[PDB]
Amino acid sequence: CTLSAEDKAAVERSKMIEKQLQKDKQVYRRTLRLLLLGADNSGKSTIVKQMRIYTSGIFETKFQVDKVNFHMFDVGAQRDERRKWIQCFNDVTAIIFVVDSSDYNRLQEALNDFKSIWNNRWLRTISVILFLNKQDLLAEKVLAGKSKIEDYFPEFARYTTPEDATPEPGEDPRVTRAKYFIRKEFVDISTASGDGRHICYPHFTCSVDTENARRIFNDCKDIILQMNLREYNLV
Amino acid sequence: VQLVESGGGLVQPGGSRKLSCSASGFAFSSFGMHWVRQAPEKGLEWVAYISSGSGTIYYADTVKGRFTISRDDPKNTLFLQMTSLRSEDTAMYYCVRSIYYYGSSPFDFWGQGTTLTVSGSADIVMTQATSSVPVTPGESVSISCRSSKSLLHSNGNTYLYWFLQRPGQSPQLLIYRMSNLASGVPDRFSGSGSGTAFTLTISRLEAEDVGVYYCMQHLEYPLTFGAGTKLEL
Amino acid sequence: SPFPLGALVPVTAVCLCLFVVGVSGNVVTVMLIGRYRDMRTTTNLYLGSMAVSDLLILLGLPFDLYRLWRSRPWVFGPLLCRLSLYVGEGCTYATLLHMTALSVERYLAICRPLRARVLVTRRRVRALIAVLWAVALLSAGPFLFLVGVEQDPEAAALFSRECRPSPAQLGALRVMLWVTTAYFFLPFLCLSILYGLIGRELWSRGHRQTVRVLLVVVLAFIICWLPFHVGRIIYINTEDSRMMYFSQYFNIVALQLFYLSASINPILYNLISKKYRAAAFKLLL
Amino acid sequence: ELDQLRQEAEQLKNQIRDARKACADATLSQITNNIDPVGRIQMRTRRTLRGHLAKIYAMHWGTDSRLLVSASQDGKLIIWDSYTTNKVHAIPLRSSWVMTCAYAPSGNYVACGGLDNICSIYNLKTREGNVRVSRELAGHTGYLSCCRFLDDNQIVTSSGDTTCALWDIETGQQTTTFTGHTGDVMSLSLAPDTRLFVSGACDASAKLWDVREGMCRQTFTGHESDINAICFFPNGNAFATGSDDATCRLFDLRADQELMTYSHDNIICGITSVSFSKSGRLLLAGYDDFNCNVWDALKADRAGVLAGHDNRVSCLGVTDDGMAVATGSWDSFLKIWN
Amino acid sequence: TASIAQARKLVEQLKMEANIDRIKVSKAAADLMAYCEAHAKEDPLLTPVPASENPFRE
Ligand SMILES: CC[C@H]1OC(=O)[C@H](C)[C@@H](O[C@H]2C[C@@](C)(OC)[C@@H](O)[C@H](C)O2)[C@H](C)[C@@H](O[C@@H]2O[C@H](C)C[C@H](N(C)C)[C@H]2O)[C@](C)(O)C[C@@H](C)CN(C)[C@H](C)[C@@H](O)[C@]1(C)O
Ligand SMILES: CC(C)CCC[C@@H](C)[C@H]1CC[C@H]2[C@@H]3CC=C4C[C@@H](O)CC[C@]4(C)[C@H]3CC[C@]12C
Ligand SMILES: CC(C)CCC[C@@H](C)[C@H]1CC[C@H]2[C@@H]3CC=C4C[C@@H](O)CC[C@]4(C)[C@H]3CC[C@]12C
Repeated sequence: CTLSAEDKAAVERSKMIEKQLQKDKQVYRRTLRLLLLGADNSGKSTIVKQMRIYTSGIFETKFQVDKVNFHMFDVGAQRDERRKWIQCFNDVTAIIFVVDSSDYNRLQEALNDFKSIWNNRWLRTISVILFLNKQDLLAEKVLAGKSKIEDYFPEFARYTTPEDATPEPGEDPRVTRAKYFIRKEFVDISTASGDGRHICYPHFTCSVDTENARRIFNDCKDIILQMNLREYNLV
Repeated sequence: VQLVESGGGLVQPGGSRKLSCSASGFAFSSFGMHWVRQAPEKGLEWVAYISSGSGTIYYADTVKGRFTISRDDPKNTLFLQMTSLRSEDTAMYYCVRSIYYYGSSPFDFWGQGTTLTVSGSADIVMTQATSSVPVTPGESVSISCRSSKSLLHSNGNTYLYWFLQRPGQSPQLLIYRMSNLASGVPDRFSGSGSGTAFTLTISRLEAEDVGVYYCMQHLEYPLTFGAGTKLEL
Repeated sequence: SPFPLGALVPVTAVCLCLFVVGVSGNVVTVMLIGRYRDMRTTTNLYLGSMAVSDLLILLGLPFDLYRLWRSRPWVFGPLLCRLSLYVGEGCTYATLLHMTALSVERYLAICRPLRARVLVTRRRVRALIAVLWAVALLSAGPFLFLVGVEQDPEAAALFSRECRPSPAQLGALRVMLWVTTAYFFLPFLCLSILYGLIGRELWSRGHRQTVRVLLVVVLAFIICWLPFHVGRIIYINTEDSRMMYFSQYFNIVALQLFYLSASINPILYNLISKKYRAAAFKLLL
Repeated sequence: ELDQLRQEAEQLKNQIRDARKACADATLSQITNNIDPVGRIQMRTRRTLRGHLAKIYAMHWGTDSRLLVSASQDGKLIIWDSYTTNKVHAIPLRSSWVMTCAYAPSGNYVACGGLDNICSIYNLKTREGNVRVSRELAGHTGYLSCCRFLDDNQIVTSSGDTTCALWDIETGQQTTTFTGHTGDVMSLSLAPDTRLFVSGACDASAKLWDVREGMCRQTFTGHESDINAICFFPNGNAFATGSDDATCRLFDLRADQELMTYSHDNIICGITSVSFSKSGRLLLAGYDDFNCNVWDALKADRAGVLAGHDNRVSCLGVTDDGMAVATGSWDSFLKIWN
Repeated sequence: TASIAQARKLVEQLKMEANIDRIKVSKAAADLMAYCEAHAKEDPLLTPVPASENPFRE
């Protein structure tokens, strides 16, 4: 009414920009965001290289499984301190934490890092997918019987293999025991103080495995299913 | 930024010819397009306007309905389909580009112009009484114009545009809203006004200033121009 | 009324208790939705809409109790009657349609793959809530004129008569009540299948409890809405005064069950979610 | 030698502390006790700016009080006309994660930074009419937390590597480097004259820097937690600081010590942004409780609360004319209050 | 070595921090109060302005 010609033209330009914003909104809500965290020794680079064969900061990696688009964001150049820039990474579907199962010397620091991620104020809601990489190295070390887990971890002497766990075919009992104890070490921390708003999905992976993307897809499916079960008054 | 136009030749009354306008060097989609006719030994008149995205299209009263405007963004070109040609339509048609946003400079770039040789209401009336104003280089010059209706709006902007067409050259924008100098315009040029009468002052005259100066209003889309005052050397 | 007082007073007691429970639950739900913005999610919008619908229904209970106690005085005004047997029926249809919408929403949320998951917008929710409440207030429109007439209007005539369809309209009243049978089988087929399909997906900690809740909800829906539509039809065929007495009995039972429906719907759909329980505890504290 | 250096540093710290304690002859609370109460400063949401898809993270007013530039994690810089709420420009960003935005005083450029470690300067006055990435300044080994325009050519940035850099935009090199902070430099504020500025970092410290000399003239360690926001008093002789301690603090450059602490028992969260009114008597602070607080600078009394936000208030900014204030929250809404 | 070099940087920066003129806190407070009083009228937030003057909401 009161608006003049140029004001109406500017309003039309604003409507066009809003239409573009809605177009981008469709894709943004369609895309699934993941935060790839892992130690330097952890084989995060190997997984990143595997994905895309189907002073820069954030390194993205886009892949597709069953027509679902997954952006995976890796933080390389950010300073060692993590308390501040984790804030920008909330609202992510999943935090893919990659841990080196071969090296038991640095597994305590890995547990502390996982605990810091788990008990963060800003990441309490988000779920974490734990990939224990280098299972082959774990088996080689365990069956070479030269590096003993008991040396680094005391309680390993008392721990017994859970009968509930299903051993894999063609796997020695020692490898099964070691891997499942390393899993339980993280699961004990995850279960305690979680309160049910976020869940962990440990998985045993190897260097050049091809099932990583489908494992991630299944974990994301489970996470979204739980999120819906809460947001739709089903729980 | 260059807008080159083609598709204008000898036509007879009642014919239908299409003018094409090809842009290069700027986002054609974002900008809106205008068609401006200069009849031989006459002033400027506005033909048609298409907004960015084709969400708003307007035509002049004289060619209301008869002429059509359509844009093909993928090819970065604009068209103008003529119907029921008349002897009054003979003129040089130019393409102007206008992006409309706060702090924009509409009617910024003008096209060279295609010649065409064939064979009002509640519209602000712009008057430039002085047909010729002879002046010498180095002296200051003044051009005065007026409007039947006040060009000021509640928003607070005076919708007056000062353009200059040089001998054998396309028109250019000097002032876009009564006070602001367009990109690439010497600081000599300056504009002032109150809402009913407006003045354009050139501090010192040079050899690239000579030409016909036109004033246009933009309060209502039936955009109107003035006879234009010719500055002589 | 054609009831022993020893059997009428008890129904009044149970009806008043159900009134209190349902009204309290639904005002609590509406207040929780309004007070906190975090509670205004897609599902909770439908929940609050059907809480408004429920409450508009339970507000019709006092008049039902009056008609139970008052055989045919009906001292209140005629258009009061008509709006009363119209807003009630519109709210009932709105509640059923909103339940169907909830079942569809849950099936789309849980069963559909991540590839084809719906981009839920507050526009479509705020659109279907206001379209479904129209398919209800327009599908209850026939009752607005068909019935609500004091068939019969002298001190003896002061008693007059009560609302009921004079024989003429009854021709099209029956015609309308049979169309309403749709409102039973459209939700029933959905809730039975969709949730059941969801039941499979979740049955392929808390998943078993969710399946139990879904099963309880569908069974309650059955035992609460089949009776209503069973007795509406038993009523449109009654020609024997004796079996018309039986019809009166069948429908005093159906009405108390339908007000149960109203009171248990908030519990079933809201009290089971952790968000609603947390909101209730926060409101109390 | 090293032990001698440490002992000398301790002695110098003791000397500075003694000087600061000596300078404190009177307290502002006592001095301004007779000053009239500010009253109940109540504000209303005049306009709500919508269109962003994710959490708004940065904002900045231009020289004129009609244009805002807001940044969202979805990867967009949107320029809004406050008077009419119109999206003048919608600039996509190569890096989705954006944590800082700037508007040049002349208005010819807009800056954008974040975890990408690159400050992107975009030109809005292009002849082609489409916003372009005029410059992409790299070199910082940490995320950019703030960036402000001194002029069209010089831009100051603060990175997560515990440093700040003065960039000549045309040449795209670090003309001057400011180092000495122990933590990420979250907050930056330029003085009105642009000769001096203040940087607040995560080590519970703020530092006064001179652009030309390139030294941290003064250090302030009043807060007990990380400093997430810093703003300059309008006069240029003091600055307000908001930290994770949940308390705002006033530090005057001339006396070289704190001059007031603003804290309430009802607040336990951190402070996201801090700004001053034109006179400097109304300290506006954004909080993680989805609420914003207007304190009285000279008397430390809560004058008002702006509670019209659904998520963390992440950005706060007062106009040059001071007529309105703008708040950006993680709820994806940029709201104007007055 | 590098440790002693960083230490000698810290000492010199503290030294530059300690050789600076310091005014009395009372003078700073008086200056701040005078600045606020002088420009108190200017601020629309502290001093509500008429509706016409403010751009938003008439
Ligand atoms: C001959 C007059 C009779 O009055 C009627 O005919 C009413 C218009 C009748 O209504 C008629 C007409 C109609 C269309 O309902 C409005 C029909 O569905 C029912 C069966 O009968 C009422 C409103 C029915 O109560 C309505 O029952 C609907 C099934 C649901 C509705 N809801 C809003 C809760 C509820 O108010 C009810 C089930 O009869 C109520 C029941 C508890 C009490 N009755 C036993 C009394 C004594 C009546 O028999 C009556 C006063 O003697
Ligand atoms: C397509 C995505 C966005 C999901 C939304 C589906 C909506 C639009 C559709 C699916 C099936 C539809 C229902 C199908 C049948 C009926 C009965 C009739 O009385 C109209 C309402 C109602 C109850 C419809 C409401 C709208 C509905 C729920
Ligand atoms: C005939 C009479 C008694 C029926 C009156 C029913 C009233 C209460 C109904 C009809 C339309 C309804 C609205 C329709 C849609 C919505 C959108 C939703 O996001 C909030 C509830 C809201 C705003 C409803 C509120 C209740 C409402 C106003």
